[PDB]
Amino acid sequence: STRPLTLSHGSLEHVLLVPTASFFIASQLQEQFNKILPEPTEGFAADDEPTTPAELVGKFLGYVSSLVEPSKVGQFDQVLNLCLTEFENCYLEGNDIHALAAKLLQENDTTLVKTKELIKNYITARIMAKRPFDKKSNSALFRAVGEGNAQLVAIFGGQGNTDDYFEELRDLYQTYHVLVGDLIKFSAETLSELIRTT
Amino acid sequence: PLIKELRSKGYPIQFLTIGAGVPSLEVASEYIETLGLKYLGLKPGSIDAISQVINIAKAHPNFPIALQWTGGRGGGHHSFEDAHTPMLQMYSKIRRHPNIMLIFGSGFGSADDTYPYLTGEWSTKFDYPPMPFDGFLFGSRVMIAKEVKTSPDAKKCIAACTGVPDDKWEQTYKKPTGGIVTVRSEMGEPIHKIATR
Amino acid sequence: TLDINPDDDYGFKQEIFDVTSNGLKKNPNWLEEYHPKLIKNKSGKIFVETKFSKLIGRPPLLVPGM
Amino acid sequence: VAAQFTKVIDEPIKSIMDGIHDGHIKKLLHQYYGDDESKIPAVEYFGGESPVDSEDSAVFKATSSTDEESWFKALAGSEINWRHASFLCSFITQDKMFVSNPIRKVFKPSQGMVVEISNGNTSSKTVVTLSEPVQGELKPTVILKLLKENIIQMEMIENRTMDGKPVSLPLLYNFNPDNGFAPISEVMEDRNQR
Ligand SMILES: Cc1cc2nc3c(=O)[nH]c(=O)nc-3n(C[C@H](O)[C@H](O)[C@H](O)COP(=O)(O)O)c2cc1C
Repeated sequence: STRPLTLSHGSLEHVLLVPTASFFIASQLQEQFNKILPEPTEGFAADDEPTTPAELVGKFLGYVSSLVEPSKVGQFDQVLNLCLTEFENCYLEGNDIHALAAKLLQENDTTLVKTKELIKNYITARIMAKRPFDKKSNSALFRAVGEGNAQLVAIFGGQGNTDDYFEELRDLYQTYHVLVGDLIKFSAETLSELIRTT
Repeated sequence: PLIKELRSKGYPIQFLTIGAGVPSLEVASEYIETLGLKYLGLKPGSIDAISQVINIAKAHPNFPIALQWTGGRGGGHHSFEDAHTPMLQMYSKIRRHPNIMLIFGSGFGSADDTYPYLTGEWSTKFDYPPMPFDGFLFGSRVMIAKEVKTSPDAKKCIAACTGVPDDKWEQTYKKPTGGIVTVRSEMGEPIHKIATR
Repeated sequence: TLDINPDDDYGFKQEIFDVTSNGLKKNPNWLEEYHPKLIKNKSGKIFVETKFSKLIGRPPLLVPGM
Repeated sequence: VAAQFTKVIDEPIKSIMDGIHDGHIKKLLHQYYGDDESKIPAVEYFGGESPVDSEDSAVFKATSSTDEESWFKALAGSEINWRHASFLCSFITQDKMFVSNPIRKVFKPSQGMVVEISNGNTSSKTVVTLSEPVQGELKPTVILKLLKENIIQMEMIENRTMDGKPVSLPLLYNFNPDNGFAPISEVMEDRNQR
């Protein structure tokens, strides 16, 4: 049996069906979360307030992921696993998080920065929940190349393209920290070592 | 008014072509909806006019529009434009909108000379990918037909004009070229006429 | 980049991941879309089939208003 | 430029235009069909396909939502024959005039309407049959079909008569498939008599 826990932010909200065996812990997190986000601003035109039900449960997973130890089986694990499975089955109908993020740009009025946040929150969560990406995703483009109805080529640019390339590296480190973090960090160690030896 | 009135009685007016310019969105909108026409014809001169045709087509995406493309090398009132260059620039944007039936004209006569445009392989010359057209228009070519009212002696006068390949049409601003010259009308528009005395 | 092309000429990341048929989008090869074709009637009259003749039901040649 | 092809005086306009059109067929056959007319796909009538876009016994129940185009596409079916022309052909021909398609107006979908198509995979014998509510109980009201080989009968039925027995108005149309653009034309002899 599940107890309705209304994650809300002024106007809009999302009804989360929490198993009553773990309502004690989830009501705790409803409280803490509900103060830290700001107050509504008529159409949600500010840069810390979610403009859709989807972003709201995004913000939530973000908060909950920050409180989890990635080794230690902490108090807030079984909460996170069941906030994802709500997020997946409601807003993410088999499709990937990036598809969702696109819908939200053209249908609603969310900014880029707002939906990169949503992307981070989901992807961060999945790794903190010990539910990694090991499934061969049924991406259309790759079902097609498997069959022979597509041929792919990868191309890599060089210089001349942008004034500040480095903001592209910044935006990679923020948003995909959990996937790329150890490559960025192995890069720097390698470059630092290459300076000292040269 | 006369078309609306005639179309409402059921007179067989399949289409209306608007020569010499392209209407504004709100006038074309009136011509599309209000008149009982299967399709509208537009004859743009410049790249800017080809854009104004695309905007009419975006705004009524179920209605067929025949973009009748004619270069400066055509008979009667003519633009200054090449026939090829503007198409190579715009063909891609025209084909985005699938209610534009894209029709070439200016300089055609036989099958042989117009086949490259049907096949698409005309744009292979200028190292673009093949780029084919939906139909052709023949003005000049048809003016010595049996059933046109053009006077027996003016048909002899036409047949005597040798004419000139595409590369040389632009000499008609200076002097007779294939027995043909440009000449300002009362408005100041150019016109290609047979260089009689 | 993630973003939205209005003209839909090219795609962004979405396409790589998308699972629906909005992931496999093909740009038009003009030579194949607008290939001219032949077609017959019951009466065995051959036509040149283009986007334009398909509509008007007559050959894709027109005499303009002179 | 066009002056280098103007050479033959008083050539009939048929012979010029046919000369170009046949010249294309000649060339298009040799490239893409290997000089073989058998490989040209045949249709009944060629025309009236806006540039924007196999079940025998079917039944279509219109609701107050049903989209008109989805609805008319379904009745016409896939094959290009009289039924295709009957339901998609934008208008028809009376003498020389071009009246809105009546067959399309009658079958314009609204709640309660029920079409049944019998022998849909053999045009010769096909019979579309609209049924509506008439005094609670649901009865046939319209019947499209072929009589003779190029006549479309659209029997419009009245069920509310003097003596209960129903009364039919046979509206006849010619189907001429050599006029691809408007292949349907109303038979106007004795129309007012009928
Ligand atoms: C004698 C003559 C009269 C024309 N009259 C008109 C006209 O009244 N309105 C118009 O829009 N175009 C007119 N045009 C242009 C044709 O419609 C068309 O653009 C041109 O004939 C095609 O070029 P071509 O003559 O080289 O085949 C005329 C062309 C000629 C040769």
